Amino acid sequence: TPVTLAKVIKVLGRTGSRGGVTQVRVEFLEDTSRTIVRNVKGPVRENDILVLMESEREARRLR
Amino acid sequence: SQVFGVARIYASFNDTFVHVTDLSGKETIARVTGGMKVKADRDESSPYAAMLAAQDVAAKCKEVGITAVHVKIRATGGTRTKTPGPGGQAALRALARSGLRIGRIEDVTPVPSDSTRKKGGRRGRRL
Amino acid sequence: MRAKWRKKRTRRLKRKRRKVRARSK
Amino acid sequence: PKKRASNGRNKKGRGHVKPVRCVNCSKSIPKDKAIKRMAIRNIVEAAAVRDLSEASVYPEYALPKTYNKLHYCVSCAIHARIVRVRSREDRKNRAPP
Amino acid sequence: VVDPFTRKEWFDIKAPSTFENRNVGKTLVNKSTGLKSASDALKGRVVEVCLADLQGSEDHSFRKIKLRVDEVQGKNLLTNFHGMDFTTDKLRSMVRKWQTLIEANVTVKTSDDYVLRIFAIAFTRKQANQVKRHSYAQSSHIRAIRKVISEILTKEVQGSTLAQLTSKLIPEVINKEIENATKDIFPLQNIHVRKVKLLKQPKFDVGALMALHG
RNA sequence: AUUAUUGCUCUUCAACGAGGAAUUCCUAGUAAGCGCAAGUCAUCAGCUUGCGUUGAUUACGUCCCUGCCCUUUGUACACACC
RNA sequence: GGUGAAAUUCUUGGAUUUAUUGAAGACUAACUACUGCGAAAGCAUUUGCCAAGGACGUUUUCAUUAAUCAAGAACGAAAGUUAGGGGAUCGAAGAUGAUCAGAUACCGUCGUAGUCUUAACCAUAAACUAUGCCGACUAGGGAUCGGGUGGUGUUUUUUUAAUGACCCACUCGGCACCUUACGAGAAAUCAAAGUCUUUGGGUUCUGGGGGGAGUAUGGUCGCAAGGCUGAAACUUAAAGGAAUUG
Ligand SMILES: [Mg+2]
Ligand SMILES: [Mg+2]
Ligand SMILES: [Mg+2]
Ligand SMILES: [Mg+2]
Ligand SMILES: [Mg+2]
Ligand SMILES: [Mg+2]
Ligand SMILES: [Mg+2]
Ligand SMILES: [Mg+2]
Ligand SMILES: [Mg+2]
Ligand SMILES: [Mg+2]
Ligand SMILES: [Mg+2]
Ligand SMILES: [Mg+2]
Ligand SMILES: [Mg+2]
Ligand SMILES: [Mg+2]
Ligand SMILES: [Mg+2]
Ligand SMILES: [Mg+2]
Ligand SMILES: [Mg+2]
Ligand SMILES: [Mg+2]
Ligand SMILES: [Mg+2]
Ligand SMILES: [Zn+2]
Repeated sequence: TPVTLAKVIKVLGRTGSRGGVTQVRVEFLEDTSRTIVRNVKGPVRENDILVLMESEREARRLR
Repeated sequence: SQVFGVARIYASFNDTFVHVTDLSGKETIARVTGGMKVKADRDESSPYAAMLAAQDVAAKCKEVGITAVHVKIRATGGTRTKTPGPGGQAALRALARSGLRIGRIEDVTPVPSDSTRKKGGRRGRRL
Repeated sequence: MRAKWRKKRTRRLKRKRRKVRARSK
Repeated sequence: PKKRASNGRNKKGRGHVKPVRCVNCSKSIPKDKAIKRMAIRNIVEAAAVRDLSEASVYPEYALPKTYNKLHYCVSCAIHARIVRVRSREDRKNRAPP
Repeated sequence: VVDPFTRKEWFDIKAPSTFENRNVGKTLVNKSTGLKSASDALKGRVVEVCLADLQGSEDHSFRKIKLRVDEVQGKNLLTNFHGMDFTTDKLRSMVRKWQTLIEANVTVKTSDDYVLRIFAIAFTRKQANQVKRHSYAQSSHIRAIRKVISEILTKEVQGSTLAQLTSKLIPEVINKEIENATKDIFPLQNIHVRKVKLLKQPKFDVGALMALHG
């Protein structure tokens, strides 16, 4: 299993009609110099660490 | 590189057609539609169906001989809506992601130098 | 009533008096 | 009273244009009074483009969009598409965005 | 308890001469049984492949081609010219607002006596210092361009068959002679032979057909 | 005091094995659990009004549902969409 | 297949999808626009023919020949009517599947007339700019369509030109938009709806509270349907317009 660590670098806001969902840009630690935006399920602030279960794939909007 | 045929995805609403044929057209090879792989009429065109039908159509396409195929996506046409149906894109997505190649695809929606009076009369379909 | 159908009301209405009068020509 | 100077829509020095049929309900409507959008969009879509090139031959291919002009009937234009309703004044503004 | 696939005869498609790959694709028939054979039955089919799918290069993305199958020989069937189409997307792109369109056509014969009808489309261009936002010709302009186009189109045909005409169409010689005679009249951009259909072939002549093959 | 005011003792020992579609209330000394005093009251609290005691889990967001505001806009309504 | 969802419906007659051809009639997509022309209705494929037209240019010609018009006449969307042809499509009537308390409908199916064309009718549309025509005057702005004039303007190369397309200024005459408002209006708005109690350039037509009523009658036109002309008795205190706040 290829674990993938990413540090939250900015809090962008709440998608999801409901709104339990937060848009976030992260910096993966093992070799930085690249970034990807993810969608969270729980409450999140800056400098948190998310376990991307598959490194390369991102979303945008939610309904 | 491969062996080639035609895809031709007719995608109207209330149903989505996928069927591959010989690059000459004259000879088929496996069809199946969206109305097949679910039963509810209402859902006869939905992307979830056309997937499952793009799945059953990819299967035979490779289980006979075609390794690859160009597509000719098509809407109702004529004096009708002319716009892409719902389960066309789902169909395309499902057949490339299946295990089949893609090459040079165009639209074949019949467009008229307009006429033959549209249906539903001058006052429109009103409800 | 719609003016259009009131005009039709009396179009007919005249056609009947046009008719009933003929019986007596 | 009156509500627009362009009356219904755009027709000055002509007296008769010629009807189109509504793309949504098929209602006839004079072509000048129509309301129109070029429905320029991609053949594939958002997600498909990766999975497109991925399982295809050629280098990145080319990619050729579809183009079809859309004709709405006011009500149909109002019921969904371009419409809202504007203030007495915003109405006057012909600028698109 | 059948599955015609466990029955169908199979076949590959070979292309004519003046292009790139003569090898094209595959097909299915039915085993040439006594009474209804694989041969005389179909074959006569046609195939549409983009010539950029058949010339290799991509400066030919549009321009589709109709090949018709005339003869057959032991898992090897040739094909010949049957038409030329354009892609729907290309036109739809060429045809933009704010400018005048122009179309004209003619029916005409060739050496090896195939009759055909070729098409031609051209749009008016703004010219690189114009201020007015549109650029329209003058009808009197449009009538001129057509007649000249027509004057040019008729000449380009009845050269040595579609054979040379095909050899003529591919490098779009026609396109620029149009471009040439025209600029004495009006600007114009795009300009292509767009379409050409077939409607009166001569006689089989198994000889002449066999001249593109080797 | 029977149609049994309430209280005690013995005996009798039910349904209920966490509850379908649905639906209520709630963000910190709060929820929930726990009992008290007060009102009523001759006698009777499974009710209420307050009270303190033990003391969490989870949001700190949104417009999806529902509810209401606000513009815009239509009105031939003004006893005003009953 | 068709829909919000369905059903009527079509399917060993391989339906729906595919391919190659063919026939029939209609139509003119995209280019199409605050763009063109016509008296108005109206008019968008090509090419040949037939006559016609405005604008412009004009140190040509004639010389008051003109403006507007009761009577009268030409043309006149759609439908409708007569007689042929045509009859693809869509489709008043009718019949249906559903919906509904009902559902003679909306939505779906079948589909007669019709839709197209010739010969003849009919003469009506919110036939709209709800705004007569001719002439004068009154105020700014950038676009544009046609014509013309001016330039040691651009771009086209060949050898400079000549052309053509383009650019800038101007000028007639078009279709419109913009901002202003001296001015007008009950207002909304209006470069006319302005130059009106400081009330007169020329001319045509219509209206005089509302209903009764475009009804009765007579005349007249029409195959008809109906067109044109067109009252009264009686009833009645409002009906109506533009703007405001709810
Ligand atoms: Mg509605
Ligand atoms: Mg009698
Ligand atoms: Mg109104
Ligand atoms: Mg009109
Ligand atoms: Mg007590
Ligand atoms: Mg109580
Ligand atoms: Mg109001
Ligand atoms: Mg055209
Ligand atoms: Mg007289
Ligand atoms: Mg008269
Ligand atoms: Mg018919
Ligand atoms: Mg009925
Ligand atoms: Mg019924
Ligand atoms: Mg009925
Ligand atoms: Mg009238
Ligand atoms: Mg109007
Ligand atoms: Mg001015
Ligand atoms: Mg009173
Ligand atoms: Mg009002
Ligand atoms: Zn509509």
